[PDB]
Amino acid sequence: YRIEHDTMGEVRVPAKALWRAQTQRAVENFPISGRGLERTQIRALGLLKGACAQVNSDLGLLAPEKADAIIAAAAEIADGQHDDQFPIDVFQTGSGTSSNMNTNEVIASIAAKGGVTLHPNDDVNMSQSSNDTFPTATHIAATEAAVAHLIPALQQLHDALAAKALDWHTVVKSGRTHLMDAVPVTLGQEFSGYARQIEAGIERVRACLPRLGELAIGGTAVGTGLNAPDDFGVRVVAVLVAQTGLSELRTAANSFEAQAARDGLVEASGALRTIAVSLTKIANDIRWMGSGPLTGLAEIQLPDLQPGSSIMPGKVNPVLPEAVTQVAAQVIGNDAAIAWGGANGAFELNVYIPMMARNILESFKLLTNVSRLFAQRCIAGLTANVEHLRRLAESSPSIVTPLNSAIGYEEAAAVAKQALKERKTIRQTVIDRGLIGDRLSIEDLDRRLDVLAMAKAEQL
Amino acid sequence: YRIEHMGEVRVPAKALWRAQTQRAVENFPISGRGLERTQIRALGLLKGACAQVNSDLGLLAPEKADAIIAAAAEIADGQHDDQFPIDVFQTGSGTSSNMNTNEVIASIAAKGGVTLHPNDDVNMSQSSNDTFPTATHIAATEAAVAHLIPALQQLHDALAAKALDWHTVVKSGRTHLMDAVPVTLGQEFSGYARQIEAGIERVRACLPRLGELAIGGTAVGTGLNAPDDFGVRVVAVLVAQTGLSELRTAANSFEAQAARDGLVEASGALRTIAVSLTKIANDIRWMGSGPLTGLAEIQLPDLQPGSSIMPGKVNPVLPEAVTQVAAQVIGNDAAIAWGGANGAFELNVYIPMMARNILESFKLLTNVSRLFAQRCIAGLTANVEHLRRLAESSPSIVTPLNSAIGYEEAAAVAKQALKERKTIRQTVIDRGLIGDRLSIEDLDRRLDVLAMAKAEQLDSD
Amino acid sequence: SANYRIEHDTMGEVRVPAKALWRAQTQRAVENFPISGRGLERTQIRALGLLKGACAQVNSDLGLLAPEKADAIIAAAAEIADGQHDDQFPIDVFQTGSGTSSNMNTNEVIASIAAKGGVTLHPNDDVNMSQSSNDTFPTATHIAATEAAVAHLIPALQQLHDALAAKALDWHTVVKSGRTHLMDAVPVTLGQEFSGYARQIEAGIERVRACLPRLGELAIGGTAVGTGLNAPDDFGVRVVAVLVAQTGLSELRTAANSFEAQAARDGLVEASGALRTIAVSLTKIANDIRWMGSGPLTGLAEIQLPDLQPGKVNPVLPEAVTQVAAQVIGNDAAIAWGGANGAFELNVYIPMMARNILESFKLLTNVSRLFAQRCIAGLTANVEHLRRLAESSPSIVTPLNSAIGYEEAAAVAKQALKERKTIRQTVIDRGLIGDRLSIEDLDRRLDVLAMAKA
Amino acid sequence: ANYRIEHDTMGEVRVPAKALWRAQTQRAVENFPISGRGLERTQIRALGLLKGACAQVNSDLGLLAPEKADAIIAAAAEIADGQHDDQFPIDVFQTGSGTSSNMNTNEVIASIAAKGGVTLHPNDDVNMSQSSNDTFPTATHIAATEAAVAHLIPALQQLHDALAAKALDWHTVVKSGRTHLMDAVPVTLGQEFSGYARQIEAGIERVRACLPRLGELAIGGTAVGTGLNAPDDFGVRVVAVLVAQTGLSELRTAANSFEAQAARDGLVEASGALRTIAVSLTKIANDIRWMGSGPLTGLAEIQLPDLQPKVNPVLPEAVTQVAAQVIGNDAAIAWGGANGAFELNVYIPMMARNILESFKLLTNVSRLFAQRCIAGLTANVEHLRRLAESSPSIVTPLNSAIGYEEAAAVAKQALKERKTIRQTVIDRGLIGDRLSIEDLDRRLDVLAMAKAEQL
Ligand SMILES: [Cl-]
Ligand SMILES: [Cl-]
Repeated sequence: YRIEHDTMGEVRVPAKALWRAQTQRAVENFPISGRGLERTQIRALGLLKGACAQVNSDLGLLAPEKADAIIAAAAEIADGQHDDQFPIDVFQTGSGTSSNMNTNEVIASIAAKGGVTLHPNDDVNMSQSSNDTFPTATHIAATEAAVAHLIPALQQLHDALAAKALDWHTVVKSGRTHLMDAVPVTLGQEFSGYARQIEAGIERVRACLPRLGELAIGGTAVGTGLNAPDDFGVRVVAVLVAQTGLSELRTAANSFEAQAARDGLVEASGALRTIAVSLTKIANDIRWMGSGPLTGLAEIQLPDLQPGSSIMPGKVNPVLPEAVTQVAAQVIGNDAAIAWGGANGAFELNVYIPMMARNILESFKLLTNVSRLFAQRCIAGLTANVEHLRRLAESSPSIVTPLNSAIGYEEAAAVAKQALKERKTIRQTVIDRGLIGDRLSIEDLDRRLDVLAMAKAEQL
Repeated sequence: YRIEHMGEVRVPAKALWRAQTQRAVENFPISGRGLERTQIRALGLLKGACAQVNSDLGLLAPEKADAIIAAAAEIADGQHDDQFPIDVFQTGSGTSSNMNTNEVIASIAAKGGVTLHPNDDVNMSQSSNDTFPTATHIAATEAAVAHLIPALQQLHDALAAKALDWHTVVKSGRTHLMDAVPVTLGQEFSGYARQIEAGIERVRACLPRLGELAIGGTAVGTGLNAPDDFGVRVVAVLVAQTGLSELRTAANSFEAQAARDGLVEASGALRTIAVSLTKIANDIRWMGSGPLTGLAEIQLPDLQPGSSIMPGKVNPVLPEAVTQVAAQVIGNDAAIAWGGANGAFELNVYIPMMARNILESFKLLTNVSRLFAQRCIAGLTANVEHLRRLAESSPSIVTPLNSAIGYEEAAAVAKQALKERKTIRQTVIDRGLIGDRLSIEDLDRRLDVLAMAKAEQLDSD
Repeated sequence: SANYRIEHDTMGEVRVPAKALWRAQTQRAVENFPISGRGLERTQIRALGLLKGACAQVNSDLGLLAPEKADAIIAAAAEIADGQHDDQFPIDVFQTGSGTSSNMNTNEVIASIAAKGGVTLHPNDDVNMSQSSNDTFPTATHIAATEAAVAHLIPALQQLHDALAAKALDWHTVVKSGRTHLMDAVPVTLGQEFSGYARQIEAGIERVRACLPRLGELAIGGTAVGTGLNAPDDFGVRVVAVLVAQTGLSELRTAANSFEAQAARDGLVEASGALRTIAVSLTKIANDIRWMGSGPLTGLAEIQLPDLQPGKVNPVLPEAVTQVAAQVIGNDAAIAWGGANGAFELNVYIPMMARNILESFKLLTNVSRLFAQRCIAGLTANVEHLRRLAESSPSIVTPLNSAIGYEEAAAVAKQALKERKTIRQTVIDRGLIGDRLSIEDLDRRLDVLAMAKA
Repeated sequence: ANYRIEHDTMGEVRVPAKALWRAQTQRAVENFPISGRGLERTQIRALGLLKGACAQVNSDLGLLAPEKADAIIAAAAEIADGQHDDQFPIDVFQTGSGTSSNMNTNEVIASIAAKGGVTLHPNDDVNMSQSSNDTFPTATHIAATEAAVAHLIPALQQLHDALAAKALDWHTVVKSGRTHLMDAVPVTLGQEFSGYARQIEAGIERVRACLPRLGELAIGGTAVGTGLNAPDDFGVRVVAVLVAQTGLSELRTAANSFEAQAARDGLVEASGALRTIAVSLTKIANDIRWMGSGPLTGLAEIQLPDLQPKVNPVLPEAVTQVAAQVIGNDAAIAWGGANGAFELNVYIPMMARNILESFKLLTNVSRLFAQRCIAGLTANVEHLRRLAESSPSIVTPLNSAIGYEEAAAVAKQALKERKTIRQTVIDRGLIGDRLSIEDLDRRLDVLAMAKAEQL
C-alpha cells in the first residue's frame, strides 16, 4: 500500500494499483454490488482516450510527447491489459464521472512508468467533460458488441437452424395448434420458421444502429461544446472509425439529446428483448420436441452434454435450451432496468448511465455467447425420429378430410374413431373397414392420404 | 331475445351475431371489455378482401361475394361496433372474434335477402388461425402510419417551433440537478424535438415486419385448403383499397403464425417513445414549477382549476396525462412481450391480449401527443429576463475571467456574487477590478452568457 | 343554442351540455383529456359516492355543515353509489394525476342532483367541505381495492383452491410418470400434482391477506398535503368509522402516517406484487393442465378437459387464464412505474395506478371462478394410460440406487432404453438378481404407486 | 501433466490437474461459458452448510458410515467457510435445476475427503438421500432468508432510524408543501421525513410478511417432491440442524413438497417486497436530491454531505440506479417463476442470481444512504420559512371565512401584484365582520398552518 493526498485528505491505495486518489475515494464511496465495469466498457474507455489525445495533438492543444504517451497507454487498456485496474462499483455517480477519472488516473500511471508526466484532468481529460465521455464509451462498446459479436453469433445460429430446415425438408409430422393435433407440417418448415425469427432478429439489431452508434463526445458538460474545439466531435469520431473500422459510429444528430437522454440504449435493448422472446419460443419448442424418452413427445433427440440427474440414473436433460431460456429471462429483466433508467433523466443530463451500460452490455454478451453455444452444442447435432413422426402424422384424425369426397364425412369420422381406438394408421383403418372397392382404389387412397403432400413443401 | 341452435342458445333480438358468438359471450365473462373499433374495422377490411379474392378465383358465387363485400364495408366503416360482444380474454387464436365477424356478416346479408354460411362462405379459404393475427397486424399498421406518426410529427413540429422562438433565451444548464454552464431554452427544446423525430424513425423502422400478414397460411402455416396465391391476392386488394403500402405477405408463413414477434418489436418502439415523453414532460413540468417555490422558468397554459381545496392553484395536468400514459405503455409493453414469448409449435395463442395492448398503446400515445402539442407546448411562455439574470449570476460563468484576473480572484468573485445575491458582472465591478487589465467592454464580452451557450448562428436573409 | 347551458369556475365560464349533471370543471376535463375514451369503473364511482356521503355525515355530526345541506349530499351521494348516474362521469382515466377532475365530477354532480330537490350546494364550499382530492381520491381507490381483495378475489381463489383440492383427493392414487426438465422422472400421482396447485392458490390467498394491513390504509383527513389543514383533527377516524359501518370492511383503517399516505401509493404497489405472484402461479397451473390435455395423438393425453366450444377440445380456459396472467404482469409494471414517481407531498399517478390494480383484481377474480367451475371441476383422468406412462419411465430404476449404486443403475436405464425392455427385465438380463437384490425387492421397490409414496 | 482423467456415467473427462472438481463440473465449465460469473460467496456457503447437515442426518439415521460422514462434514465446513470458492467455476446460466453446481459441491467434497484418505462417491455418499431438485432451491432459499433477516432488515432499520432522527430534529422547520410540483400549503421538513421513515418501516413490514414462505425449504422432497430415496423425516431433521447452526428460526420445511419444487413462488413473492422498497427509495432519494438542487437554479432547501471530494447528489444517484436494477431483476425473477413445468421449475440459478443481488444492493446502498447522506443533511431554515410564507396557497385556511371562489381571487391578485396574501386580503377590503385582522394574522401563521403535533 502506498499513500496519496487529494484536496483534502490522505488515502491509501494498493501498491500494484495504477489508479490514484479519486479512484480510491470512489472505491470507498460506493461499496454496493462489488462488481465493476466489464471488459468491453473498459476497452471503449481506452479507445476513447486514445482518440481524444490524437485529436488534441492534431489540433496543437496537447504536446506530442504527452499525446503519444496517452495513446500508448490507452492502447494497452483497449487491448485488455489493465482490466484489473478498474475497481469502481457499477453503482457510482450517475454520469459515470468516477470511471472516467479512473481511466485518466490509470493512463497517467502507465505513462509515468515510461518517464512521461501526465495530469489526469488537464492532459488526459483535455477538451472533455465529466459528462460526454462515459456515455460515448458506452455507445462505442454497445455498437461494437452489436456489430462485431452479436450479429455474427446470430448469423451462426441462423445458419445452423437453416441447415436443419434443409436436412429435414421432407421429414413429415403432425402440426400442433393450441397443443392439439393438427394437419401435417414438416420439421424443416418449423425450423425455417425459427431461422426467420433469428434473421428478423439480425434485422432488428441492424435497424437500431443508426441511433445506437451516435456518440456524445464534444458536447462537454451540457451539450454546448463549451471548452472544446468546435469540431472535436467529428474529429474524434473520425479517428475512432479509422482505427476500429466501426463505420456505424457517428457524431450525434443533436448534441443535447445525446446527453439529456440515453434513448439509443433503450431502443437497442428493445431489439435484444425481441430476440430473447424469439429464442424463448425456439428453445421451448426444441426441448418439448426432445421430451421423453418414453412419456413425452420424442420427436427429436438432443445431443447429450452431461448427466442429467444426481439421483435419477441415466436421465439426460435439455440443458442448452435451459441456458437459453434463462438468458432470455435475464435480458427481459435487464431491459426493464434500462428503460427505467432511460426515462428518468433531468434537464441536461441522464444520470443512470453506469447502470444502463451494465445492463445493455450484459444483454449483448449473454445473447452472443448463448447463441453460439445453442448453435454448436445443440442445434447442429439434433436428430429426428423420422419414422415415429411419420407414423403419428399418418394415424391422425386430422388427415381424414381428403377422404370425404370419396366416402362421406360420416364414414370418414368412423375411420378416425377406429384408427385411434386400435392405434392404427388412417390408411390401414380404411383397408380394414373394407372401403377399398370401385369407390376408392388403393392408389387413390395413398394419394388422398399423402401426408407429405398435405404439408405443401416446396420441392427442390 | 331469440332462440338458436348443438343448441339451444338465447341471443338478444337486435343482435346480428349468432350462436357461436353467444357461446363465447357465456364462456368468457372476464374483463367486460371487447374488441376496439380499429380491430373490428380490420376484421371487416379483411373479410371483404377475402370474398373479393374467392370471387375472382371462381371459388365463391358472385352474389354471395357481393353481399359479403357490402356487409364487410359496413363493419369497416364502423356501423356495427356494438355487434362484437366477446371478451378480449377469449381463445388465444382469436377464433371466437373471427366467428363473431363471420356471423355478423351473414346476418347483415340475410337482411338483404342473401343466404351466407358463416363458415363455408364468409370463412372460405381461411382458417381459425391466420385471420385474427392478420386483422391485428392490419390494425396495428394503420394505427402506426395513419395516426401515430402524424400525431408525433405534430408534436415534433410544435417542439421545433418553440426551439426556434427560444433560440436566444439563455438560461443556466442543470446537471445532476445542480447549477451548470449556460444553455438556451431553444437548445433544450431542440433536444426534445430530436427525441420525437427519433421516435418517428423508430416506428418507421419496425414497419417492414409490423406490416407482415399471415393470411393464406391457414391452420398451421402450410396454406392447406387455400389457393396457393391467396395471401398475395388478398394483400394486393387490401393495399389497393386502404392505401396502406406497408402491408405485405409474411416473409415466412410459419414464423407469421407461430410467433407475433412483430408486435413485440413495435411495442419496443412505442415503449422507447414513452421513455422520451417521460423525460420531456417531466422537464416541462419542472420548468413550469412554482409560481414562487419552484424553478419558474416557463409558464404552462392554464387548462383547469388545480385544486378542490387550495384556491387559485393551477397544475401541470397535460404533463401528468403524458407521464401516466407513458407508464401504461410500459406496462402494456411487458404484457405484450410476455404473450409473445409463450407461443407453442405452429401457433402463438396470446393474440387477443397482445392485440389489445399494442393497439391501446398506439391509441394513447397518438391522442396524448396531439393534446400535449396543442394544449401545452404551443402556448408555453418563457420568463426570459428571470432566466438570463440567473445565468448572469452563476459561479459557472467566471471561468472566462481567468485569463484576465486569475482563477483565485475569479473564485472570489463567484463567492461574493452568491453571498450578496448579485450578478457576476456587478460583483466584478464592486471589487474594483475594472482598470487597464479589464475594461467594461472586455468584461461584458467575457461574461456574455448567450455566447457561452454557443447557439447556431443563422444567416443573413 | 339550447343545446348548452353556462356554468362557471374560478377560471371562467364553460359551456356544458344542457342535460348533463356535471358542471364547469368536469366539462373542462372532458376537453383536456380525450385520451383512452374510458372513464372510472362502476366500483370506483361507487367508492367515491360512498366517501362523499360519509364526509357529509361527519361534517353534519360535528356541526360544520347544516343538516339540510348534509342530508341532500347524503341522498345524492347514495344515488351515485348505487349506479344511477354512471353516465354523468365522462372524465378519462388519463386525467390530472391527483384525480382532482373526478373529485370535482362527484362534487358537481351531487350539487346538480340536490338542486332538483330545492337545496343549493356549492361544489367546493359544501360538498367538498373538510376535503381535498389528495386525500379523497386515494381513499376512494384504496376502498375499492380493499373491497375487491376481501369481498371478491379471496372468495374466488378459495373456490379455485377447493376445486383443485377436490381433484387432489379424487386422484390421490392415480399414478403417472413425474416429469422434470420435461424428461421422464419417477412416479407421482395426479393427486399429488394437484395438491401442489392447490397450495399455490392457498399461498396466493395468504399473500393477499398479508398486504391488507397496508392496502386498507386510507388517507382521508389529511386534506391538501397530509397536515389535515381545514379538516377537524378527528375527521379521518370519524369518516373511517362510518365507512367500516357501511361496508362491513373492517380492513379499512386510518393511515399510520398521513404524509406517507399521500406522497406515495406504496400499498397499491405492494398489493400488485401479490396479484403478480398469483398470476405467476396460475400460469404454471394452467400450462400444466393444457399440456396434460394435449394431443391426443401428438401430445401427452393424460386428461380430458371439458369441451366449451362447442374428442379434441382446445384448452380455451387455460388460454384465457395465461392471457389474463400476462395482463396482470403488464399492469403490475405500470403500477410500480407510477408508484415510484411521486414528488414531495403528492404522488400524481393515482388514476392510472387505480385503473391497473382494480383491473388486475377483476381479471383474476373472474377468470379464477371460470377456471375452477368450467375446467378444473370437470377434468377426467385417463387412468390406465397414466399407469402405463408411470411404468415405462426409465427413471423407475432410481429406488435401486442403495442396492446396486448410481453408476450400475445408469447402465440399467440406458440398456433398457436401447433394447426396449422394462427396467425389471433389464435388471434380470444384466444378471443383477443375486446376493444384494432379489425379485421380492423389485416387487417392493418397483411398485410405481408405492414409489410415488402416496 | 496439466490434466487428469475423471469419469461419470457419460464417459471420461479431462480435468485440470490441480482442480478439486471432477468430471461433471468440468463438463459444465465447457457447456455454459455464458456470463463468466459463477455462484456468489453466500450461495457457496449455503451449499456447504446444507451438505454438512445432510451428512449429519444420514449418519444419525445409520445410513452413512460415521467416518464417511465425518469426512463430508469437515469438507463441507471448509466450503461453507470460503476456503474453496475458486473450486466453483460453473456459470450461473447452467442447467436450470442447479444440477451442475450440486455436483460441483459433491465432487469437491469427494476430492477434499480423498486428501484425508477417505473415499467418497460424489453420488452414492455425498449426495445420499438428496436430489439437486430439493437441495439447490433449499440452498437458494437459505441464502435468501439469511439475506433478508440478518442483513437487509437491519440495514433498513438503520435507514429508518436515520430518517426518523431527522423527522424529530426538523419537527418545526416550516417550508412550503409542493403538490404537482406547484406551491401548496405549509409542511415541516420533519413531517416529510416522517413520511420517508414510514415508507422504510412499511418496507420492513413487507419483508417480514414474506418470510413464512421465503423461509420454506424443499429439502427432503428429492427428485419430484415424493421423498423417494430419502428417510421420511429427512427434511425436518435437516432443517433442525440448519436452524441450530445458522440461528435462522425462519427456516422451515415446505407446507407442500410438490409446490416447493414445481415452483419458486416464494422468490417471486419476496422480490415483490424488494421491488416495493425500491419504489419507496426512489421517491425518497428523488425528493432529497431535488431539495439539495441548485443552489441558484434549484430549490436549495438542504445541503447534502460532500463525498467527492456545489455537491452532486451522488448517493441519491446510487440509490435510484440500484432501485432500477431491483426493478429489472424483479421482472427476470417473475419470468423464471412463471415458467416451471410439471414437477420442476428450471429457472433456479437465474432466479437465485437476481433475488440475491437485489437483497445485496438494497442492503448496502441503504446503509450508505443512511450514514453518508441522511445523517449529515443540513436544512437552510430561513430560506425554507421564506418559501412557506411566499406560497399563494397559504390563503387556503381563509376558505371558511371568505369562501373558495374569493380566496381564489386573492391568490391570483397576490401573484399578479407581487404582494403577500395578507396585504392582498387587506387590499381587496376583506377585513370585516366575517374576518378580523387578528383572525387573518392567526390563520396565516405558516408554522401553525403546518399543524405539527406535540412531541
Ligand atoms: Cl414451405
Ligand atoms: Cl483451481
